[PDB]
Amino acid sequence: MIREERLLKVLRAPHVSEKASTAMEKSNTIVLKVAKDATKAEIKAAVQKLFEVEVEVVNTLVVKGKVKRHGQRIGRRSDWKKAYVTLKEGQNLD
Amino acid sequence: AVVKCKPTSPGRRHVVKVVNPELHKGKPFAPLLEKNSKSGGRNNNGRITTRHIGGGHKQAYRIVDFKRNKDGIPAVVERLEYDPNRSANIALVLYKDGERRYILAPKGLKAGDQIQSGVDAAIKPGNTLPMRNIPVGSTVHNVEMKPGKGGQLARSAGTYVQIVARDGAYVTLRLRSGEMRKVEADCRATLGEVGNAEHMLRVLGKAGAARWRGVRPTVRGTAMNPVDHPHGGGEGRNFGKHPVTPWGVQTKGKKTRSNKRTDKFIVRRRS
Amino acid sequence: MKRTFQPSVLKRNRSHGFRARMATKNGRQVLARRRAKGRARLTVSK
RNA sequence: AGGACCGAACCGACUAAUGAAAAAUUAGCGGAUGACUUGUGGCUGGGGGUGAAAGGCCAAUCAAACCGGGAGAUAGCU
RNA sequence: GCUCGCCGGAAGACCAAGGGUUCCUGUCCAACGUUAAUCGGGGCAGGGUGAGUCGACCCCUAAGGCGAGGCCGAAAGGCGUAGUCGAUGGGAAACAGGUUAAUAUUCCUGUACUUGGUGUUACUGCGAAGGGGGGACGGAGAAGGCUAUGUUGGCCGGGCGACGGUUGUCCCGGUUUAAGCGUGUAGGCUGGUUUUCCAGGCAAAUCCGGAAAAUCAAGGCUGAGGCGUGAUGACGAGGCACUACGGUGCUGAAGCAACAAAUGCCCUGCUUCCAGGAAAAGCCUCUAAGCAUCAGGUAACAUCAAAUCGUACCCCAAACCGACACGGUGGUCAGGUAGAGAAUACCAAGGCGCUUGAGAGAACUCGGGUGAAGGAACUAGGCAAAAUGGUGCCGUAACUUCGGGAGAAGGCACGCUGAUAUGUAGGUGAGGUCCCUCGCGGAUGGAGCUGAAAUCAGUCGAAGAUACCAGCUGGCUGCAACUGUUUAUUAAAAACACAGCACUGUGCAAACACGAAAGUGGACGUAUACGGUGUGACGCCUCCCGGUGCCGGAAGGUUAAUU
Repeated sequence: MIREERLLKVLRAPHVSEKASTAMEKSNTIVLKVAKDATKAEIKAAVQKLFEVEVEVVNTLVVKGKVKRHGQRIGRRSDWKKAYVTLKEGQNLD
Repeated sequence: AVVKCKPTSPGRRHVVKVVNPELHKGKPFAPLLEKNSKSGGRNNNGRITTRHIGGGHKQAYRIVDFKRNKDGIPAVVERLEYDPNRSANIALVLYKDGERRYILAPKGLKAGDQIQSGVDAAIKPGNTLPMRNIPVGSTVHNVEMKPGKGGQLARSAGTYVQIVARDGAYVTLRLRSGEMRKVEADCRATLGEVGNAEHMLRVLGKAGAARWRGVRPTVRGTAMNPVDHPHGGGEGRNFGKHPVTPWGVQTKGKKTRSNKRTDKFIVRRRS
Repeated sequence: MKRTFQPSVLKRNRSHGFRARMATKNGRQVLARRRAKGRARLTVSK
């Protein structure tokens, strides 16, 4: 049982990319940016409540931040957690 | 028996094996085993405290019974076994009550021989009893110095002690060194000589053998530079000084016993 | 030719890392000194 | 069987000629089941360690490591 | 794109360590790249790392670390008990195919497995900080059984030749398929089952150990591979539709047999040797306190569960350690022909041509090739080159510690073809036939397959161990017995070490060593042991105690604090 408030905080965004699109189309799997602390179960819960859609399974991974250079000064982008969430057969997501 | 090995290579030429067939060809009694890791002759500070120790073969520790307290229960000798931890051979015995122990194998002992500890026990080889009960003139081994402690004198492959006298609460032992020593007469002792008496006839026959026995090589002080040893330095081979340890103390002759607490027990020093 | 530095992360950490430094008084002192100096990377710790 | 033999890997470094290289090259050379070799981790600390002993080795530094301090040592010398 | 060349026990493929975006795409060429650069590991932007079963975490411990109390220490702190950490070791579980520009045992497809809860019905002794078993272990050697893998034939598809021949004993390609589940084999280990008692296993034990007694000779454990299923599937040479020339979608034959065969597996086995070969948990089992008709245990079945972190890419290197796009770096994989071979040569798969080129064809330098006659005259020195170089057989001195010396030396044979023998000796081994406690069984049988070595006869060349590969040999002699070790980076030796020898200390709270100490090493050793010193295999051997040391003595002389 995850708290409503917690759930709302978990899910950061949808991730747009070719791969993501492919996943959505073929495998019925949505690619989300989620909180770095968000566990799989929590993510699933969030998905179910907040998008109103049955979840088969969630795979997560941590994306490491790229090191960049703004002019002369070096600086690193933040790490962030990506989640492939596979929706059950016949579940169409808006 | 001793066996001079045929010189099919140098390093085998001068080898003499001591091959006893009556030893157990097999894995030892595992309950009585325990771990025994190597020091490298280095103490808790991590410094080398005794030179020339290092390496050699992994060895288990056989838990030998030197206290020898199963009084009245007769044991029977199951087998003789190789112990890597000592010059003697050990013997796995089986008490009538079902317990097993390792003991130093004495001279005549073999599989099937019955042995017994206690005041009542028969004065025969391998039997153990207090030195007040043991007849004067007898050869004993595995001799306790303090009653109850465990055998400390005469444990090595072909050693034994003579009980020369029993004067009241003490008995006088003629130790293998030639030292005559008073010992409390209630101290325990095992009848006969300890076993593996042709141990001294073995000759390693190569450098490697020594190494296998965990003995690193020994450099001569005279081969060193003066900063290292008192004997060091000299152009060519010089040695114009009285022999001494690496720490400058005389080596040829200078006595080093300082124990004034046990001077009373020493009847006569060895010669 | 086998050069002197042959990196190993665990070894580095155990040797020089924060916790090691903390463990002893001299280590602590070193840390303090570093802090005083204004070091950004107080220890080898990543 | 063997600190046995011939010989690749592997470990070494006797001869030779020759910066890519703050010790290498190519051609040969020694050991190659052992007192062998190697990975990972551990321990020994500076008049201290370790040393099959050459004053060798202890982070390209060693008849006393490196870093900071006494310290602007002292310099009848340049 | 087509040729050419190089690596191929790597200059290929996959990891660890280390790095940390170098990966992929688009875009830009100032700088960086030893030249140019449209290219890049460079700049900028975007994308990319998907796990119950791989690894970490986790449970367990080794060396070692920390260490409540504690012992010790001016202070700081040292050592260490209980404990708790610490992998490089032990501990549950996944395979095949398909897919991305870039991930995959992680996605998808198929087919699996694991150990937890929870609930069940069925049963009914459960229970640990304790007991026992197990885990649990060395070197070498030898086979035998296997597979990986390869070769040939069969089969299936395609081919009929740019130049003489090529419808055949011809040519090219393919002929692949897992874990799991079932079977429990080659083979290895052990005698089982029941009963009774017992000073043992810190207490108890129905467990282990020990005694008896009965009865049956098969009982159990282990075990590669094969076979079956998994699989009416998947993959499949290439054909066929579309084409953003990148590829996408459909489709799909055969898919067998024999022989050879590992250094891999059975094997943590067996045999043997002495130098005598981790630990703890998981796992099995036994009970105690306990609880007692409850919990807990095992039984299947249902359901839920398996979080977290790593996953790109380089990894013998242009990405790690070397200031560089410059030598070092642990593991795994190991095709063909020749060969003893992981050597060597040429090749496969795959990967590269080393980020300045173009000419010229002087001296001189480097790295190679050949050389008349002579053959060490060179030189400090045959330094360097040259030479020797294989298998089999014959043959082989002094001296010797009887092992050696010895590959001593020195010689002969060596290709191809045919025959012996349309392929032998051997190896393997199908049908058939017989037996049978029935199976992965035993006999007999020899088809097919594979296949040396030799002899005889012929034959070609200047030359048959034809290339690469691959000892130079002998004689006298110093030193060190020997194998070893050593000055990282001018010294590898006659130096150090060595087995052996001798002296000497040391009676165990050992001498000695590291420690203001506690303590630790010596050693869980005990004089056949340990320390120190010298000598240095083996053989034959090996006067002086005045000096300096050490050992013993203590009559006298001298002699401190103290008084």
